[PDB]
Amino acid sequence: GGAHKVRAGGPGLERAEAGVPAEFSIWTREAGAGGLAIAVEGPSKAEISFEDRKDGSCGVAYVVQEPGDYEVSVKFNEEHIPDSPFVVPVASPSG
Amino acid sequence: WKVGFFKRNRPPLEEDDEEGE
Repeated sequence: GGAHKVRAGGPGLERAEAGVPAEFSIWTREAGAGGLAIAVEGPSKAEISFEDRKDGSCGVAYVVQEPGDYEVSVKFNEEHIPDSPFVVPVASPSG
Repeated sequence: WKVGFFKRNRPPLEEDDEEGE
C-alpha cells in the first residue's frame, strides 16, 4: 500500500498564487519500491517537473497562472495517501 | 484539462541476502 505510511510536505499544495511556483514532497522511504500516481484537473495549465529519488520522496513543482483550486489526486499504488485529494486555492499574481 | 506523471520508488544500493551460505 505505501499510502498507509506516506509523509508529505506541501508549501504550495494547500495554497498557491498565480505567477508563483508551488511544490510538495512524498517522503515514503518506508514504502520503498512502488511508483505513485499524481495528476491535476481544472480549466487551466501548469508546468510540471518531477524527479525520481532513491529516497522514494517524489519532488515535483509547478507554476500556474489562472486562479482557481486544482484537484490534486495523490494515490500510492492506486490507493489513497493521507488526504489524497488536495485542492490548492490559487490567487492572482501581481498584475 | 487533464495531465500528470507516474513515478517509480526504489531503494538506493542493493543488499546482501541472508547469510544462507
